[PDB]
Amino acid sequence: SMEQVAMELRLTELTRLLRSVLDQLQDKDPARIFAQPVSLKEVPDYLDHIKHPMDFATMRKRLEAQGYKNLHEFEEDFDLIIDNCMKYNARDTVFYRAAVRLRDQGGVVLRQARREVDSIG
Repeated sequence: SMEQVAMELRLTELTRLLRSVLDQLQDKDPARIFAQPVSLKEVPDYLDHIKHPMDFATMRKRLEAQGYKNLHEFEEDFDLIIDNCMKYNARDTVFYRAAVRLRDQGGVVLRQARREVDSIG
């Protein structure tokens, strides 16, 4: 149906805008602390602590399969990256501090993305 097409075009356009959001969030992580999954070979206990691991590579796979239906879904995954790191790592660590900075800087970006998603539809 043409209706099914039109819905697909909207998903595609949301995917475009989410890719640009994702690029801009990832630039706020020049250290690449959140670029890849935590390795279960190097933190064998990770899954006893963290139930839903997340990282920018995993978000990017989902994005390219058009797996985010709305901005809320995408934000949930971004928040997992931050929130998981702030639980596993202590306050005095380069990891926790990197998550706080990514959260603060990412807030700015997400605030305008929400306006753009509402604005364009």
